[PDB]
Amino acid sequence: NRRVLVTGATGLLGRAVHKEFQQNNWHAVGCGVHHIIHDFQPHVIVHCAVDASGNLAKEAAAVGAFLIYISSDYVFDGTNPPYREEDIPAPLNLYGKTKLDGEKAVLENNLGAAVLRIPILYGEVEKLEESAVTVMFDKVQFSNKSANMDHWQQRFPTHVKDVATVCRQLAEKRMLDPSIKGTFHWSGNEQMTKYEMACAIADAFNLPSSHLRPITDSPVLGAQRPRNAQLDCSKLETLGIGQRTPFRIGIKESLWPFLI
Ligand SMILES: [Cl-]
Repeated sequence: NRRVLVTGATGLLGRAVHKEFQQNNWHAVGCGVHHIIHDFQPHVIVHCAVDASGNLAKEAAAVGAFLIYISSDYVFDGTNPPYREEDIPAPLNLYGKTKLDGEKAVLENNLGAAVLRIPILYGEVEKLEESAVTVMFDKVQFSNKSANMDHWQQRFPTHVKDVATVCRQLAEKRMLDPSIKGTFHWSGNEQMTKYEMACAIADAFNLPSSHLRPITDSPVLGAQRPRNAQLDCSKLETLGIGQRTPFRIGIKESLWPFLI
């Protein structure tokens, strides 16, 4: 009788996490929440999102639940990759600052909580817009118009199923190890720009890619972005935790229903 509560269970990552636990002998309940936490008494809470997060950390502490707060590589300035969990964060934008404030809010209100920083995600989306990787597909698929692709920012596309497996593995290790707490990193091992991802998508579905224009210049509009906020995963790898899907396989599985 192992119980897990997955917040944001309707989202891309939430659905993968909920299903990973459920298919591996866990009684999984998903939220699309203080009453649910008392009635279910979950052993583990996987939070997919600051005042609410900090309040959820208190609720988790009160029932003795292992809380996993999902965070981002955007907490780092991406000037000196790779980034260890012991490295000092320096968020360049509001997204990174909110995630870092979220982490602090959780770790300050729950001493046994874990933070899992992950990079750009993709998976079996219901809508192309659900992922910043999958939203590109129609620009790749249709060659009638030239399409500018970022070839400046270094990313590590990670399958939500990899993040889901790591969440379950971290939760299962914690069950027999109370030292499992603090900050953790998980990421795919393939360094790719949006242009390199578009190229990999084109090749996976045997599509023409000559209409794709790589933009190698630094951004000139919008919020400041980390060039290479690569996460090092030695911490989890030493613990025997991890799963990594090759992008060319993971993106084929994910985008197959949207091929026109
Ligand atoms: Cl923006």
